[PDB]
Amino acid sequence: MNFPNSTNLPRNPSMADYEARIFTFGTWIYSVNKEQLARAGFYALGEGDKVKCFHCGGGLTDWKPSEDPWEQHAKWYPGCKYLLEQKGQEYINNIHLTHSLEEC
Ligand SMILES: C[C@@H]1CN(CC(=O)N2CC(C)(C)c3ncc(Cc4ccccc4)cc32)[C@@H](C(=O)N2CCOCC2)C[NH2+]1
Ligand code: NA
Ligand SMILES: [Zn+2]
Repeated sequence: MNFPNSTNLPRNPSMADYEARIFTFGTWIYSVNKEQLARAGFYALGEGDKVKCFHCGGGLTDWKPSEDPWEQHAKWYPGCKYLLEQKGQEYINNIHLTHSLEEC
């Protein structure tokens, strides 16, 4: 509902540290791995498996075990500068092509 942050500055700098993001999950019952989530820049909101990226502020939910944090981050928040710093544009293009092709 809010626009995604495409600047090089994090929307939520309180969640910029991996350890800070890790704390937000607590006991995590969900199919997708919390450390893998925190590495993809995601922190938990405390309602179901709702996560937000610390940098773009981009929010995701209803994590199937087939869904990957970095892939979902790229699918839904392609303009995220954190995503770009960590993964690079070669990775990001693959994800886009793969999912844009996945539709068939
Ligand atoms: C891990 C994947 C994510 N999918 C996309 C998803 O989660 N998106 C896409 C988008 C950007 C339109 C969206 N906007 C709002 C919410 C809620 C929200 C609000 C603040 C914080 C976190 C979550 C979620 C969401 C899931 C997906 O395909 N979904 C179909 C649509 O409804 C959500 C599930 C499947 N799992
Ligand atoms: Na929790
Ligand atoms: Zn992001």
